[PDB]
Amino acid sequence: GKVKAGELWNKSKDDLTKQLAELKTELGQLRIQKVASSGSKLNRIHDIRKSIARVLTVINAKQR
Amino acid sequence: TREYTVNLHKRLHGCTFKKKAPNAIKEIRKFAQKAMGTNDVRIDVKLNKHIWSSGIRSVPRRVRVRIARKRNDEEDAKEEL
Amino acid sequence: RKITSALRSLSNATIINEEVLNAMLKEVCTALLEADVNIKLVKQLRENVKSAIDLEEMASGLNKRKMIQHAVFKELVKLVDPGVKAWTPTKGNVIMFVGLQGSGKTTTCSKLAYYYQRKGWKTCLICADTFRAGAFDQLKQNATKARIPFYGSYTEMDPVIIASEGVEKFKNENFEIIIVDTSGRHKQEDSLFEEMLQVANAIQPDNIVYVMDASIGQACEAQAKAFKDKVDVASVIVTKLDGHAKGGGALSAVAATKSPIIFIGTGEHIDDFEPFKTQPFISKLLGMGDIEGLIDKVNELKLDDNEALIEKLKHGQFTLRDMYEQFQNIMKMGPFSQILGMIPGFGTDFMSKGNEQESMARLKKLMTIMDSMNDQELDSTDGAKVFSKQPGRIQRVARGSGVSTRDVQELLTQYTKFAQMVKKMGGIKGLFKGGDMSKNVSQSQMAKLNQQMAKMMDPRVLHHMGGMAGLQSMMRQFQ
Amino acid sequence: LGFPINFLTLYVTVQHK
Amino acid sequence: RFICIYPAYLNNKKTIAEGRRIPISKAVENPTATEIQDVCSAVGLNVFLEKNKMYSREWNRDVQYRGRVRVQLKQEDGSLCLVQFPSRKSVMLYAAEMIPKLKTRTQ
Amino acid sequence: QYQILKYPLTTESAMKKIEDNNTLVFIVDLKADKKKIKAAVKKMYDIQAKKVNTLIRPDGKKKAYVKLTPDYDALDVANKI
RNA sequence: GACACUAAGUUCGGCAUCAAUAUGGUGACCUCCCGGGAGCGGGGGACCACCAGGUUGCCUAAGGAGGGGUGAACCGGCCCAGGUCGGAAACGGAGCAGGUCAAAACUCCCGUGCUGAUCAGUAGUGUC
RNA sequence: CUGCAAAGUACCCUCAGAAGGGAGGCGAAAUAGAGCACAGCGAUAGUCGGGUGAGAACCCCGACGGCCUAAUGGAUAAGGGUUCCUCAGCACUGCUGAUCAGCUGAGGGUUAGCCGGUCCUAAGUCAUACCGCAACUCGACUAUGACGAAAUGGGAAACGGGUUAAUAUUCCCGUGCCACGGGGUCGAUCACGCUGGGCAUCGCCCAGUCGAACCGUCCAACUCCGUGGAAGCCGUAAUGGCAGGAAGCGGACGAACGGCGGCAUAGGGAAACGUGAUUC
Repeated sequence: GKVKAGELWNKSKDDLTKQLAELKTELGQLRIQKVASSGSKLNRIHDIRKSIARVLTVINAKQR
Repeated sequence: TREYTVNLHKRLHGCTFKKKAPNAIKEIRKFAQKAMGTNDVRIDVKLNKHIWSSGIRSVPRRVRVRIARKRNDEEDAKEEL
Repeated sequence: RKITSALRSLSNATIINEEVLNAMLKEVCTALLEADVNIKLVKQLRENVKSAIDLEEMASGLNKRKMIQHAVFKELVKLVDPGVKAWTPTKGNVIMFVGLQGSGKTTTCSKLAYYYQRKGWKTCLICADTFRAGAFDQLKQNATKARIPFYGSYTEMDPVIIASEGVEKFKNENFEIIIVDTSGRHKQEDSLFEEMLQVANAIQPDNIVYVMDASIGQACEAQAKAFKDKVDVASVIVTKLDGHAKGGGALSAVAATKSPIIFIGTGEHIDDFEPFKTQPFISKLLGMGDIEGLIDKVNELKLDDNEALIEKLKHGQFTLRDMYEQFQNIMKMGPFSQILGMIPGFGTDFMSKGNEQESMARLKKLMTIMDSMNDQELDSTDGAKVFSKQPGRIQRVARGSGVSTRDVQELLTQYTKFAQMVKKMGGIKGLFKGGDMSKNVSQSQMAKLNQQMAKMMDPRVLHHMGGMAGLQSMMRQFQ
Repeated sequence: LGFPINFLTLYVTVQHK
Repeated sequence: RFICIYPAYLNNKKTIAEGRRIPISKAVENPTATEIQDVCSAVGLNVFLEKNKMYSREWNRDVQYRGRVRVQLKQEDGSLCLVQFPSRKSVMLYAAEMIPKLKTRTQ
Repeated sequence: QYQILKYPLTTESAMKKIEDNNTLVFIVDLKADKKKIKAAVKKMYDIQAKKVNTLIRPDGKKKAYVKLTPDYDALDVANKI
């Protein structure tokens, strides 16, 4: 959602990795509250996973 | 509150012998219920032990029981003497 | 206020951050002054803030974003005060209340008198604000309201005369806490500041409290310094905190005097003195200042409960209608909001986010309706049922309370829903039991069984836990 | 207990105009 | 300066102490401030209806039971507005008599 | 691609293990096993893992009891999350 | 000596206890006025109930204007918080809860009339 | 086949009850309101008070009375598979009842270098090759490889204490360790002492008196060496042994899940926190 496919292709090989490690962190912190209160906002912890999938898919298509 | 001699135990012979003790316990309850209209039938353990003294089959022919009435509603509390 | 939203604004994803910060910083920073605008200060805060960062990290096992806060919050206290205590009293205490015109001195004196009288002290209020003629009557009236005697030390020809009469009155009436309310004066008024110094040398006061308005601006620094250098002043009272001023003046005063901020003036009521210190502002400032509140929950609940002071009434014996008692708590639970009411609804409520007191005025009107009911209806296992079988009774209650027939049925419906969480299990009956044999006494019971040996702080903690009418639900869920 | 009881009490007063 | 006319005044179901001002023989079932105004305005009397006012001796709070009616007797100079209406009693009575005729009641 | 660690397991028992034996409990992936859990844990929380013990469930996940070195010690690592 | 009869003593029970009047009250209800912008202020008649102590009927075997109680969700009277209503206000009104009571009602205990039974066996008289 | 539309039933009475029922409300229609025009057995077992509860013969507490002793006790294999623990329940299940449950619902719970798997090989099995067969998912031999033991085959290494509602040689504390006929303990009994319990005219009756793995050390039997020199002696429960050298004496090798010391001013216990012996 908030992160589209065009925008991912727009980003450099290095920016995908940086964006990747960023999403992982958001995810990890969501899972944390994850085990001891859930603030949230279920739609995102799910989006974080798909976002990460897209980035990895693109990294593969582009050759990194 | 008065002292009373429960026969009705004699009646317990009309039931076979291996079960006389439970029949006994019932007779005492009914005796004290009756005579003694105003008398609920809590049987202190002492009475139970008395009847079961020589086992289920060998109940005595008589027991002396001390019993107490409170007056309002009809209870009774009863023990061995 | 709408920066206090930057708070949750802001808590969300953790996919972004430092920027999130500095903005928020600036953002917060904006909604204030900011640095260099009214003073000068802020640079300092917004500095110290930074300072920390490049010298720290959130102890592991805890999301940074949060931490940031403890620090933010933390610097915020730091900028408008940080507090713990309270004053240490001795056999005999004589204190002065001093400060700028209109800061809240006279009211604070009365508040202090009530606060300590409750602690068992002999207070004597001294109205020595002669310039304002109406001023002596003012403290005289407050004295009557709190039942603290008032000396109108209006022989100002020598401080010496004031000392003489104060000494005589304190001795004859066994007073052990003398509170001298002085007239407001500018920190630069040489004649009046000199008079204050003179009065101090003659009266031999222990404590000199600078009463500072929470809305005070950049000049708080110079004001605190001037009073401190000329009259030795130790300790401060921060008033009008029930307003929405950020209260940065507290940090300014603390920074230049190094004297702790003993008390907080919240409302205009005689008992609205407390104590909280920088913690509540910290909380303030955050969305938890309906967490922090539930200090107010506890702190002011032990109030319940002791020796039945509550006038038997309160939640106690009134506690039978529990329903009457629940209405008092909702009365004191109005009163006024510790935290957001989870409430279980939304349906127009039409914002219905808050009014106090208006919330407490509502409970009082319901109480006036139950004042028209009789013992049978009040102590009935199901009071709503008594009116279903005898609808004539509804008409009478409405007549006596100046309310309509519908208003009484409404109260009855509300009581029904109340008795049901209260019922939520088991309802009314198990809560009343526990409730009539326990509640306070049924935390008291517990209070008496699991106090003993606890100091006063410990007993208030325990009283808050009780409080709980589901802590038993917590404990059983725990298991 | 204090939460619902107090919150229902609260939610009721607001809703009933 | 107009005068006050509460339905209790014209209610044959009320006792003296309950607010009745005219003999039961002339009083009326349950006059409503509205009806009172409707018959007064229709005689040439200057009058306005105070819909929400409530009579102090009126325990009930319903509608049919509340409201107040105001009629001008004299004129700023002093002359009565309608010769046939000196006192207040005069109006009360005139009303008590005309209401049981209102179509809405003969219905 | 699946991640090794899922989330901390917080329970009464997990607390005693943290406080008194100094370990951390996680939910995760089982097939992480056990080495992978040890490495993943280290790199995420910057610590030294001394041992890992693993159990399938039932939950449909896997639980790993990860014991840390004494200087790492564990109450603290868990407090920051 | 032993019995009787009248007077009479003790005790626990039973049944039963008017009528019509004056004066002063309290309450309720009705009916006329004056004043007033409301809540009302002011004044005259009538009826009913009850109370205080006061008569008398020509009244019954007795019948005292005795002493408590309760007062009911409201549905007797007073005082009425709060709230309510009228009022700009001052105030005033209706009035629940609460309190209360010479005077709604309902009830006990007194006394007073007969009256079973009980106990005493004294006072007199009479008999054998 | 809910209904055009959730308008999917507010409020009140009843009930242990968010159940159900009554009344009522919605809609053209609710008969459109939710899968919607019981003794028999070598085990005869309870009784009296009390607790909880709307309700108690059978759920819990106490007392009294009993049942089981190679098992109705303790630990486990297979097999079952969450039946385990907690909380809330009772429409189902329970040979009656149930507030109870192995039932219904929701949560929670199984932690290892030194326990076991895993490794080895057993009867034997499979795979590939070869060959056969019309052919194969078929078939015997021969090769090679692999498989084949969780109480119960072989086998590097752990003990003691503490802790949870539920695990524990795994977690925690402390300490240890590995790899890269005869001998005799428990138990049982006897004797006497100490701790505390029971009974009460006797002086007796009961329970306890503890403490590992491991580390170190010690030995019997068997075998053997030296010495010695038996021509009838040595020895056993019994058979037996000897000049191809018997006994005796002195040695070498050499056992326990055993003794002894440590492990322990570890752990455990309310306390005492033993000592010898017999049968083993």
